[PDB]
Order: sequence, then structure tokens, then C-alpha cells
Amino acid sequence: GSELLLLSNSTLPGKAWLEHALPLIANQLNGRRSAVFIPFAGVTQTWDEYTDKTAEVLAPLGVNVTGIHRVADPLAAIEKAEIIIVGGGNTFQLLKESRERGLLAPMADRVKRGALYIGWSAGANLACPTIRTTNDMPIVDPNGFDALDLFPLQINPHFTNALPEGHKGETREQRIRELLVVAPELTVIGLPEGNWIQVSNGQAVLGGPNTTWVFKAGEEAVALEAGHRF
Amino acid sequence: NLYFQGSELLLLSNSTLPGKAWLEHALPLIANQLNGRRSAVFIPFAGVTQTWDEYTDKTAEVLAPLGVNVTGIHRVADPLAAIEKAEIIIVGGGNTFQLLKESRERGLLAPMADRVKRGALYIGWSAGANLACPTIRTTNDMPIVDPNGFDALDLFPLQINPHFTNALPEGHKGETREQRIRELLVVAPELTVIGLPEGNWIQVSNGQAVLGGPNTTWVFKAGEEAVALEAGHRF
Ligand SMILES: N[C@@H](CC(=O)O)C(=O)O
Ligand SMILES: N[C@@H](CC(=O)O)C(=O)O
Repeated sequence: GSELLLLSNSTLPGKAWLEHALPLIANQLNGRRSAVFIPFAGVTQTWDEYTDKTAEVLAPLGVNVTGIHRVADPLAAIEKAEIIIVGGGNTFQLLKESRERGLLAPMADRVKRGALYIGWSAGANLACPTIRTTNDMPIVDPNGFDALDLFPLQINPHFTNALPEGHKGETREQRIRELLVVAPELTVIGLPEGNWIQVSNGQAVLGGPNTTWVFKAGEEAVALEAGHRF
Repeated sequence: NLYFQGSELLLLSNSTLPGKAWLEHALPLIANQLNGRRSAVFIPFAGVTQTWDEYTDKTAEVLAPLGVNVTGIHRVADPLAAIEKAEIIIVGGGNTFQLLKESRERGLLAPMADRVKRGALYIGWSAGANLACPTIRTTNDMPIVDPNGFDALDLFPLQINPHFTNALPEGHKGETREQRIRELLVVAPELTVIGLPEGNWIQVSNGQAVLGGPNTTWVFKAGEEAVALEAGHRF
């Protein structure tokens, strides 16, 4: 009963920021226009700049964006929002700010009550039960890895198993396999750049041109393509 | 500009060089720093995909020719007594979050740090190098378990980012390693982050922290361009 758009990344090569998301958002708005933007993943630019950038790219769709860090009453803003938009950046800072501000439960409840959730990269991580499949560096302690729990599977965004020539560090699959040792019940979706998962009208639909990989404990990786229904 | 460092540390970026055996490049470094020490306790908790028993036996085997006797801290009767009596503390690579979580849950963090401060030799590679720093905030590992805090041993005052490379797979739009480090420098502007490439190490001995290894090391500080360093540099 949730409406989610979970994107692996913001920008396709040679395209504008969020350009590929616009038609997906347009088809899922269903008349919604009022959005609150959660900017807390952003580190290297101000949350004001991040909000203004998001407002600009979505304006042609008729969406009005308000930055949650600028409103007097963030709980009321989330309550009245039709759309909750969570930007990419550092997933640990995103979760830490969201938890410290008491926004996790309100955001999840608002989405469960029919609001559209749009998140890319770190914003896709936050939709999962935990952030345990983020690729980000732990620059701040979020005081727990539990997240919004709007999507039941773990998403690993920006998925690629490639490494620089001669690198001896863990592959992405090796990192994921370690998670499957400690949490053997999990399903991990390796969502490559350019892909997304759209949850709408009772179906979780895989989208994007590249191959998606599913990892489960003790099972070989399974390749999926656009149109798969979870 | 570090002041006199009174600990004996060997902090390796990684375990295995291309075309070499596991820890082969570390053996001469360990041998030349032992200074007569023989008794080592191994901290295996970073290991996920193999048992800590297998990890310990592997470490014991590779170090036996150096005269080092290895016991795994997970199977001693009294881990606090084992650390107190150990001459060498060896912390293996693996997942840094699990390493820190087990070390904290078992109450070993302070005993390990205190024993090293009391003259024990500390050897760590990869996750074991992260653990020597004030925090694990520069690990490259996935947060598969919650360590209940990112504070670590605080034996080495600067942050090490091991396996350092700024390269990305063809066409990848994710963050570069330097971009991830620059974000840490926003939230923690006082930090120095050492981008320690594979094949390199930092050896703290006789009061000096000395860079080692054939590859270029990069130092990141807030608002400053990355600084290239080479073997022999004193931090
Ligand atoms: N840091 C990434 C998310 C991830 O890779 O976990 C982003 O938001 O772009
Ligand atoms: N996981 C790495 C450590 C790191 O890259 O942070 C290792 O132990 O080999």
C-alpha cells in the first residue's frame, strides 16, 4: 500500500541531474504537488542550496518543494506533505539527523498513510529496514542502523562488482556476502547505476536498462532485468 | 609534526601484494620490529567468512618461522590475563565494524590499548590498522553490524584510510575515495586522513611514525590540496 520511487543514483552519464527520474515521478504523482525535502545526506553543499536545486528540477512537474530544515515545525510539515523527497549524500549523516530530529517515525507513518516517497542513493538506503548495505564511509555515528523500513529488502545502490586494476580490496559481492553471514535471512538487491525500484499500486517493479543482482545466503547471485516484480 | 610517539606499532594497509603470499611483505617488517618478543595474542574478530579458529591457525602458521607463538584471544580461558601477559597484539583484517563490535562487547578495547601503551608491540593490517586509530571513521567497510560507537584503540593519533585508491570503475558515478574523505573533513575539520595505498604501511618505532612501502601516500586535511608522500616520511 506504499508509493515509493527508489533510485540507485541521481544522474545518468551525459544527462542532467535527476533528468531520468522526472518521467517516473510525473507518472506517479497522481495529482500530488506538495513536497517536503529531506536534505540531511548533503555534506559538501548547504542544505539550502540542495533544497533550491531540488525545487528547480521538480518545478516543471508542478511540485512545490519545502526544505524540512527551514520550517518552524518539521513534524507538521511532514504531516501535511503529499511527497517526501530524500536526497543522496552520506547515508550516515542522513540517518543521524533524521533520528536526532525525531523524523523517522513521522516520515514512515506519513508514507504508510499514502504520501509518495522519492529517494535516490542515500535516500534509497533510508527506505530499507536498515542502512547496512550503504557504500558510504561512517563519518558520523547515527546511533543505530535501523531506518524507515518502507521497503522490505536491502538495497545496495551504485552496484558494481568491478574494481580498479590490481586492487586487492573486497569486491562489492564479497562485502555483501559478509552481511549475509551475520544476517542470513536478508535479501540484498545490487541495484546498479541507472536503475530504480518503483513501488506503486501494490507492485514493486524493477526499472532501468542495466542488470540487477539479487544476493541471498548460500545462493549464487541472480540476474534480474527491468520489469521484474518483487 | 607529531610529537614523540611512545608505542611500537606496525600498521599495514593490506595483507597481500600482487604475486606474493599472504602477509609475505609483512614478515621482514615484523621480524625487524620484534626486538626479542615471541608471545602474541591474535584478535580475529574482523574475520567473517572463515572461522576465527581457521584465521588464528593461519596467522600462527605464517608467523611461526619468525619465532612468534600465536594464541587466539577467542579461545583463551582469561582474555584479560592473556592480553596482560602478551608481548605482541596482532589484529587481522576483515570487516572493521565486526572487529570493533566484538572488541567492545568483550571489554578488550581498553586492555588492548593499555597493554600496548605499556610496551607491547601492536601489529595490525587493514581493519587492524583502522582499529589502531582514534576512530574507525575512515574504514572502507560496509556497516554490517553496529559497533556501538566508532571510537577505537587511539594508539595512532591520525586517521588511516587503508587500501587507498582514488580510481573508480569505468563510468562509475559514485563518490571517489577523496570525495568520501572530504566529507569527513567537513564534519571533522580537525582531522588528518592518511590515504595509505595497498603495499604500504606505517611503522611507529623508537618514537617516530615512519611511512613505508613503494607506492605514493596521500594526506588529506580540511581545505588543503592532497599531499603526496613517499617512504621514509616522518609524520
Ligand atoms: N553515498 C551514496 C549512497 C550509497 O552508495 O550508499 C549516494 O547517496 O549517492
Ligand atoms: N576491509 C578492509 C579494511 C578497510 O578497507 O577499511 C580489510 O580489512 O582488508
